[PDB]
Amino acid sequence: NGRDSAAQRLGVKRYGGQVVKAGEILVRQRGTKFHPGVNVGRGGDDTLFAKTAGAVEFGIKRGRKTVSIVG
Amino acid sequence: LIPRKVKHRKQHHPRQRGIASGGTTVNFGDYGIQALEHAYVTNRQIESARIAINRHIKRGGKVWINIFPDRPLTKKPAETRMGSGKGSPEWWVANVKPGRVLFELSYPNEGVARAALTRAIHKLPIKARIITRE
Amino acid sequence: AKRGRKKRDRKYSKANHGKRPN
Amino acid sequence: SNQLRVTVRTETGKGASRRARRAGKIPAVLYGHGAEPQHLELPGHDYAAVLRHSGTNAVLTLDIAGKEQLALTKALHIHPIRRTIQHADLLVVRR
Amino acid sequence: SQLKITQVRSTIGARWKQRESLRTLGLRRIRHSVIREDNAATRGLIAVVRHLVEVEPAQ
RNA sequence: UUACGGCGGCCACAGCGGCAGGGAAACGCCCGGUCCCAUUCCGAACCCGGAAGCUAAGCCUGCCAGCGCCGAUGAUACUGCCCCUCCGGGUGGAAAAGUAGGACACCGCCGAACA
RNA sequence: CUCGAUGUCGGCUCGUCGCAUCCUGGGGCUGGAGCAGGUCCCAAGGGUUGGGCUGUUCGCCCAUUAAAGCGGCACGCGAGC
RNA sequence: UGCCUCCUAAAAUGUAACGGAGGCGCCCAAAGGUUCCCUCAACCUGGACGGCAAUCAGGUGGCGAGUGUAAAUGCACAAG
RNA sequence: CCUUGAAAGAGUGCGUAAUAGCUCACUGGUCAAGUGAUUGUGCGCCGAUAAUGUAGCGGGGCUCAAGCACACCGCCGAAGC
RNA sequence: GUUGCGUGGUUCACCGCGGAGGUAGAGCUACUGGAUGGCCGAUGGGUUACUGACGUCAGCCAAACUCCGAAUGCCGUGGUGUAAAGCGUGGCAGUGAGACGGCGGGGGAUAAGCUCCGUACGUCGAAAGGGAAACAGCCCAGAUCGCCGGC
Ligand SMILES: [Mg+2]
Ligand SMILES: [Mg+2]
Ligand SMILES: [Mg+2]
Ligand SMILES: [Mg+2]
Ligand SMILES: [Mg+2]
Ligand SMILES: [Mg+2]
Ligand SMILES: [Mg+2]
Ligand SMILES: [Mg+2]
Ligand SMILES: [Mg+2]
Ligand SMILES: [Mg+2]
Ligand SMILES: [Mg+2]
Ligand SMILES: [Mg+2]
Ligand SMILES: [Mg+2]
Ligand SMILES: [Mg+2]
Ligand SMILES: [Mg+2]
Ligand SMILES: [Mg+2]
Ligand SMILES: [Mg+2]
Ligand SMILES: [Mg+2]
Ligand SMILES: [Mg+2]
Ligand SMILES: [Mg+2]
Ligand SMILES: [Mg+2]
Ligand SMILES: [Mg+2]
Ligand SMILES: [Mg+2]
Ligand SMILES: [Mg+2]
Ligand SMILES: [Mg+2]
Ligand SMILES: [Mg+2]
Ligand SMILES: [Mg+2]
Ligand SMILES: [Mg+2]
Ligand SMILES: [Mg+2]
Ligand SMILES: [Mg+2]
Ligand SMILES: [Mg+2]
Ligand SMILES: [Mg+2]
Ligand SMILES: [Mg+2]
Ligand SMILES: [Mg+2]
Ligand SMILES: [Mg+2]
Ligand SMILES: [Mg+2]
Ligand SMILES: [Mg+2]
Ligand SMILES: [Mg+2]
Ligand SMILES: [Mg+2]
Ligand SMILES: [Mg+2]
Ligand SMILES: [Mg+2]
Ligand SMILES: [Mg+2]
Ligand SMILES: [Mg+2]
Ligand SMILES: [Mg+2]
Ligand SMILES: [Mg+2]
Ligand SMILES: [Mg+2]
Ligand SMILES: [Mg+2]
Ligand SMILES: [Mg+2]
Ligand SMILES: [Mg+2]
Ligand SMILES: [Mg+2]
Ligand SMILES: [Mg+2]
Repeated sequence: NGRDSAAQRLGVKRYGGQVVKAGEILVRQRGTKFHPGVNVGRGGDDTLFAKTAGAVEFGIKRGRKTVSIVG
Repeated sequence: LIPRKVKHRKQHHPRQRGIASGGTTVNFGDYGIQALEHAYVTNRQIESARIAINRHIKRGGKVWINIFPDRPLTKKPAETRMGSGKGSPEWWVANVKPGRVLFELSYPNEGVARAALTRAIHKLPIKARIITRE
Repeated sequence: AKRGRKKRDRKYSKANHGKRPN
Repeated sequence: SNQLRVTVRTETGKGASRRARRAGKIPAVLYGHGAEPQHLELPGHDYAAVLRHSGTNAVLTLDIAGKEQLALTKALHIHPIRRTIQHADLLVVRR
Repeated sequence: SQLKITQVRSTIGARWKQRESLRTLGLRRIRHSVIREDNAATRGLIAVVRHLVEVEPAQ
């Protein structure tokens, strides 16, 4: 015993209603715990960045929790 | 009374707080023993109480044990300094909260049943009373 | 044994409000 | 048969329930076919005696402070330690 | 609808939110008094510091 | 506007299942593999030319709490902050489970017969 | 706590205290006939040996005795040996 | 003794122990890119070898299979 | 298991090795007002038990409370105001 | 921490609004495991009184179980309040052995005046004064100086 790995600082970075700039990282995660919505890319490691300036919006898309940007 | 298998040999001690929310009434027999204090009842204590009830009734009746000691407790070797790895399991213990019914009994004679239940209670490390099925 | 017991028991007082150092 | 003197609960909640139980009453609710619940207060000793004498399914011809309407006990909440009644679930019955 | 708030207990040993709520209410020391308009925010502050103050409806 | 064919919204209170009724246009079932296209073999599928027959199925309409789903109020668990020596209490939040109940979906656009 | 020092076993000498009593004193019960016991209760006034072996404490043994008690005091006591 | 995953860790992040469990010092020229198509495991019934379990057929089955490799988070809309 | 049925055991407890004896479970009338069981509780009793000297209220003393619970009325009290 | 120069309410508190959660609890025929008593009976046993699988009927358990799921805490935003908040950039630091107490945990025997973490938790450290007999860390309360004033 005794081994461990570094804490990866995962989780939501910007919450609902926050004003963000284009390219802002919104959610660091493993896999698609959240799913990209309108104006939201994914990133090579499920990073859920913002493709446009606007406000964050969490929603539901038939089972999947989604994060979207409204302009 | 020992489990056939456990997924985690070394576990944290069960938390001793609150009142039991499940198994608070007699369900199998018509007489029971209800706990009034928290404790870690061991398989040795359970066996002692069961043998006491059985060897007082000596015939007839049914006894149910609605608790199982499936939580392990560890102990380090006797002569060792502090903190060189967690100790190996030594005891098997059941987490008992107040209101939990420990034993269930049915017998034609109320007096003999009550005497046997009292004999059982005096072997346990708790204050326990005798409750009926109304 | 008795020393520790008697020293610990006197935190039960109106003035200390049930707590005391050590 | 089993007459009960109940009153409408003026206040409901944790503190109100504790105060009523200390004063010696039993909080309860009344629902059923009318699709409308009411909060009533049941005196403890007499209701318990009725339950002991006439069983759980005993028809309770309890009357509201101003009105009369018999009902039935749906469920009771019993403290594991005190083995007394904390709450009662009364269901209206259309005879 | 004004409330009169008087500081009764001390700030020593109080927690951060309680000290800051007392400062926001404007009470400096024990037996000091202020007059405040009664509304949701004022009642929230009074709720946070209820044990350190006594409140009576003075006009 | 009636009731049909699509496209969507929503993703079970909408699902699964059972019971009945329909083939105007349509949607399908269906006839063959000559042409495009295809089978890790098969025109089964896909694709191609059609309407000999039909609602038996899909599909649509209505009725079913059956399985499944939603679900109070009250009470309790738990809990922030105070009181308090623990016991417990005040004050503010408040479940899960269970019960009463709900429910065999709802909403928008286009097209055909009818309007 | 003590590292700009608190001397560590056993023995000798001198003690003092507790009682969870070894003898002597007073009792209950007894699977106590008597003599002797067992067990339990009260009781700390006094008393509680000399040697062999071992650095020893401890322990075994010899000969007695009414008896050869158990512990605390820096495992009492080296500015006393 | 460096790196990765979980619990401890107290519903943001972070959080110790000579605390409790495991992995890595690679692999793949396709196991990469793109286009198109498909749905598994298990169970039931029937069928030479063939039997509990080989391939075949028909039902039931919404994820209980699978993912190159530990675990976690994901993926049936498939990332299979 | 039944039976003279006043009432009632091939036995309730010491007790004979056995047979006996011993009381009791039950009834008749004598007397005449309450008698038992059990539950939750407030405050109390035991269990209780080390070594310099009372030494587990800080002391004197306290139940004629100066102890405990509830309600109420004054006052004292800091370098706080 | 202090101080110079910039900025000026951006800090913090309460109220409202928009958000993510998987702890407490609870539940488990919602999974992975453990587990009590019946019914049925899979296999094994010499026609089976012996093991009694799977389901099912009731009752249960779990830091590395979750169909669920708080209270708090956290992010943003609009108001209200509040002098000695906050932010940037320079000069000069000290500190990097902490202690006890409350609550939540690990190690330990759920012992330690034991040890290791968390806690816009407190006090001491660096805090005098009153209370607790005495009594760093407990309760009350933060000493500018004087008074033979009061609460
Ligand atoms: Mg990690
Ligand atoms: Mg990559
Ligand atoms: Mg439970
Ligand atoms: Mg006991
Ligand atoms: Mg037609
Ligand atoms: Mg064909
Ligand atoms: Mg058809
Ligand atoms: Mg048809
Ligand atoms: Mg509710
Ligand atoms: Mg529910
Ligand atoms: Mg349905
Ligand atoms: Mg030294
Ligand atoms: Mg030196
Ligand atoms: Mg010196
Ligand atoms: Mg001596
Ligand atoms: Mg004595
Ligand atoms: Mg003799
Ligand atoms: Mg004697
Ligand atoms: Mg003596
Ligand atoms: Mg004398
Ligand atoms: Mg010495
Ligand atoms: Mg010398
Ligand atoms: Mg000396
Ligand atoms: Mg010496
Ligand atoms: Mg000296
Ligand atoms: Mg964590
Ligand atoms: Mg976390
Ligand atoms: Mg390794
Ligand atoms: Mg690939
Ligand atoms: Mg390819
Ligand atoms: Mg693939
Ligand atoms: Mg004493
Ligand atoms: Mg002053
Ligand atoms: Mg929330
Ligand atoms: Mg978790
Ligand atoms: Mg739990
Ligand atoms: Mg389960
Ligand atoms: Mg959990
Ligand atoms: Mg947290
Ligand atoms: Mg600076
Ligand atoms: Mg260092
Ligand atoms: Mg350090
Ligand atoms: Mg702790
Ligand atoms: Mg600890
Ligand atoms: Mg320490
Ligand atoms: Mg702490
Ligand atoms: Mg210092
Ligand atoms: Mg001080
Ligand atoms: Mg300070
Ligand atoms: Mg002081
Ligand atoms: Mg005064």
